[PDB]
Amino acid sequence: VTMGRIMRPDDANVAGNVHGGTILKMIEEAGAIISTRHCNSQNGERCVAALARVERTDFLSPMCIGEVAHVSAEITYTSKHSVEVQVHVMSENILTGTKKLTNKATLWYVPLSLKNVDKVLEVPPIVYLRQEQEEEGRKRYEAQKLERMEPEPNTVSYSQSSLIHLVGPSDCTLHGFVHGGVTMKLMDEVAGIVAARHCKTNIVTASVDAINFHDKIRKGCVITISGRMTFTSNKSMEIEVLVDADPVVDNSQKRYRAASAFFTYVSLNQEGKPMPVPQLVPETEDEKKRFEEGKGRYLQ
Amino acid sequence: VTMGRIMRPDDANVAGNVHGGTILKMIEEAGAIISTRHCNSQNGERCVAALARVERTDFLSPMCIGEVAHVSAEITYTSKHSVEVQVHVMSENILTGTKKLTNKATLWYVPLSLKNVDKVLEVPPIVYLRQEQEEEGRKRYEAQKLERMPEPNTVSYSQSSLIHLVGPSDCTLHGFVHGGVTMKLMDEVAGIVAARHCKTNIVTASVDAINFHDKIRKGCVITISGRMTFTSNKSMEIEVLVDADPVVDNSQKRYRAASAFFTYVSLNQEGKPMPVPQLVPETEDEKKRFEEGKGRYLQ
Amino acid sequence: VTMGRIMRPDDANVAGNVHGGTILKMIEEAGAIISTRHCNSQNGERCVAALARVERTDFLSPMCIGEVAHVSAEITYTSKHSVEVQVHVMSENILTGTKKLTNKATLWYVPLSLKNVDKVLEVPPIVYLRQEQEEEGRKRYEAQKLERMEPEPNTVSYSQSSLIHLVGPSDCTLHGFVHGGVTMKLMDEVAGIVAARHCKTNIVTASVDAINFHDKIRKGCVITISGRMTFTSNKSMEIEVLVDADPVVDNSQKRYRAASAFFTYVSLNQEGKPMPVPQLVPETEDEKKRFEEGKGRYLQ
Ligand SMILES: CC(C)(COP(=O)(O)OP(=O)(O)OC[C@H]1O[C@@H](n2cnc3c(N)ncnc32)[C@H](O)[C@@H]1OP(=O)(O)O)[C@@H](O)C(=O)NCCC(=O)NCCS
Ligand SMILES: CC(C)(COP(=O)(O)OP(=O)(O)OC[C@H]1O[C@@H](n2cnc3c(N)ncnc32)[C@H](O)[C@@H]1OP(=O)(O)O)[C@@H](O)C(=O)NCCC(=O)NCCS
Ligand SMILES: CC(C)(COP(=O)(O)OP(=O)(O)OC[C@H]1O[C@@H](n2cnc3c(N)ncnc32)[C@H](O)[C@@H]1OP(=O)(O)O)[C@@H](O)C(=O)NCCC(=O)NCCS
Repeated sequence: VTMGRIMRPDDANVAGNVHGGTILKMIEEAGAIISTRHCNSQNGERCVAALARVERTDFLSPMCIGEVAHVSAEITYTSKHSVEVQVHVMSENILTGTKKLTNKATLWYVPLSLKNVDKVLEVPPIVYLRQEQEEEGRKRYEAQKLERMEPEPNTVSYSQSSLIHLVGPSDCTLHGFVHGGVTMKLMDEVAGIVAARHCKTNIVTASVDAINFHDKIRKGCVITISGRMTFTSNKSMEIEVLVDADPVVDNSQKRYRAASAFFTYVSLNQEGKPMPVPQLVPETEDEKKRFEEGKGRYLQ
Repeated sequence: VTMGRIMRPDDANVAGNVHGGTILKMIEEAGAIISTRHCNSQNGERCVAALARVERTDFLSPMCIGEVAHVSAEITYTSKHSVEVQVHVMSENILTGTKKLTNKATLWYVPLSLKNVDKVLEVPPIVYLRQEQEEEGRKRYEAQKLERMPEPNTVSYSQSSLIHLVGPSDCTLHGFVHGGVTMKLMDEVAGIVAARHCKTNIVTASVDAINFHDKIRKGCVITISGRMTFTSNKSMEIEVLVDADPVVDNSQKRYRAASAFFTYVSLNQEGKPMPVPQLVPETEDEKKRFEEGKGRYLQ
Repeated sequence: VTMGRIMRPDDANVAGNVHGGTILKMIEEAGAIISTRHCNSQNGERCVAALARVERTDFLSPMCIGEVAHVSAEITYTSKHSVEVQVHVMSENILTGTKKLTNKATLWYVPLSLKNVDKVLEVPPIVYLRQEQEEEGRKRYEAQKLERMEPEPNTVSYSQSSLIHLVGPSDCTLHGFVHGGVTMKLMDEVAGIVAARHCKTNIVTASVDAINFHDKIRKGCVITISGRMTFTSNKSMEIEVLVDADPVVDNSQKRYRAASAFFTYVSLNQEGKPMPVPQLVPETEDEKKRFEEGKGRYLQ
């Protein structure tokens, strides 16, 4: 699968840097296609790939308005029930001929029966070229599968932000449920705002930390994305984003945590270089704890 | 000053009733065009009409997915610096031929120089047919100009806020936000507040007059917070407040961009307004607002 | 240069048939990229390809919500100042594996200097494999270049429709001007409505006639697209769409005709595929003239 979009002004901030989420949403659409295709290639029961996991990912070069984003997405492994997908995102400038690699990314998709909602299915095998690929896939397939068992300025409340979104039909999969990209894009929107509130300047997504997608969200759910700062290095900003879901339609289905992530953001020079960041000053018990966990995550 | 949109599923809730804000945004785009055209018809300095006021407005019939919304927008009056615009919004069903009037609406626009930001200009005269039109315009032009001088079923249970970074397609050809973009975001919030409370399908029944105090620039992050005030047996008042932070400037401080009361209705699976769970104020300010809300609801 | 993307409910009518315009816009974005790239490949003065012409084009199979549209776009010829581009559009259903060809299409782009607005430039030569390609290109490059030196139900007023659009920044190429796709999409939106009003049923774009793009439209222009029926065969509907532009700003300039086209539309069964169409009954002089010109065009 492959990639064409020319980045419009709506894909980017006022200073013309494309939003991290904008790229995240494209990556996912690519992944979602290649994987739903292949999960129906052996012609079992009809399914749809749903985004389950995304690996850490760093934004190498900025992308700008007018550049074409190229998105190539290959399947790298399968397990019994999961599909690994790696994705490369490259920015072509078509005036100067220049190219840069913006982004590598790895994703984990899982087929859900279209007939039986919530029924996981089996992922057909893929044909490799060497064993080392399958092993490297299995080691990475283990490494993820293990980790899954495990108001004052410059203060966290000053920049704290939340956003609320009613899930519409084009947010959703052909079935009632939301895309991974729709979610990831809304998360960046929030973290982005948190970051900007704090820095009081231009900002861009430098990196995103592994995400896991716990549960589905249905059409008509109103989802709330709340985001708050955790850590600051001299030149960066960690931001915890939490995503909750209320089904308003049902009295007997109670709110739940759909997903959560840490987003790192960068300030930028009017000239186009990362600048030093105003330092976050925790105050409560939990604030320093999270600031410390945030130094910890930031190292690894 | 005429139309055709056909209402897609993204224009409407899961039950297929078009969003109030979806209509509000179409009404405004119409008003914004006709008025910016006419404010450049005598060929003075180059300007852009900016939405200053919207009159009370009630949603008469529902509009549904697949129906064509027709939006006709006529200029009804001018003052020295303002433009009255009336807008009719009519829903055609194109399977059954049926038509309904969804909405009349009146809007007040004001030309701002494109060269000189913040410089109000003069609105050319329009040609009427009778004097009674101009008088009725002047009386209405005065009438506005005078008026301008967590427990379930509790307000905190349904309280909701939304935060939006103003992008380029939100804005006018200049740094500033459309009236329709704002009105649509307000309905998004009030809509959610309403739904949280009712726990059912809901639609915008009416919107009170709104006044647009100040501009909002590209790059401003705006926060729209909405909370219930009053409940009649079958309706829901919802106060929506819209604040603006320019994040870029340290020394330009937050401000209140606009505020409004939105009234919302629950609907029977069968398609009829039904009784609403009653809001129970608790604080001083909650009963005050509940009472002001009975007061507004009468008039 | 090619890609595809998954068709959301926003890409399609209530009955889930993708809009003709939706496809037209994708075709153009593809064409616009490949051609602006190549017009800067020999590294002259910096330019942007602008859509000048689109050939007749017919919609072979319908496309539905959930299907992936694949758009491949190759350069087929160049002249001194113009670029031919052919585009294939194929619909993959990713539940059933099925594929169909939806659409072939040919487009003519022309580089305009980014520094000097309105300054046409020269198109680098392309490397062919056989001469017959270049000749077939030249014959088609001539064939176009020649042709360019030339309220009662079921009545035209009943279905007549117009739409008015303020040109925003994301409608535009980086420079002040509108995309060909933006225009083509708005034209279909209107013709689509005209068709639906008349049939009183589901409808889809069956075909579109060659379009020529006379003049540019700038950011901030308000454009009016008016559409009205001309002819009806037993099973089809011709619809004339006219596109006017007012520069409301710097209004020493008067409104101008940006472009015009005839769009043919088809009614469809719930089962799907074409039904007989209520017959249009002209009434004025000009209505029968256009009804007759419409029989004439419909033959050839
Ligand atoms: C993915 C999902 C269906 C798993 O369902 P479940 O009832 O927990 O079933 P399990 O956890 O046993 O999942 C079975 C497979 O899921 C995989 N899986 C579950 N969570 C995962 C994660 N976070 N990352 C990668 N794989 C995951 C397991 O690796 C397992 O595969 P294997 O058997 O081949 O090793 C569930 O997490 C879900 O509903 N996710 C939401 C999907 C979605 O809506 N995406 C967008 C949301 S914003
Ligand atoms: C409309 C606006 C320009 C008025 O500016 P101001 O500094 O109040 O200027 P003035 O008081 O001299 O008003 C001049 C005219 O504006 C009209 N006006 C101002 N506020 C108004 C309101 N709320 N409703 C109707 N008319 C209004 C006056 O009636 C007056 O016209 P007149 O002289 O013919 O009676 C200003 O309030 C503004 O910029 N508003 C925001 C516009 C905008 O950005 N809208 C979109 C945001 S969502
Ligand atoms: C295309 C355009 C630049 C032509 O300007 P012009 O003043 O006619 O310039 P010229 O006639 O010298 O054009 C030279 C080349 O243009 C090409 N051209 C112009 N109009 C064309 C048409 N309608 N179809 C095909 N080719 C066309 C010719 O093929 C010619 O190439 P050649 O010299 O190699 O044979 C002008 O019509 C324009 O700017 N149109 C709008 C472009 C645009 O904005 N498209 C989207 C609109 S919604």
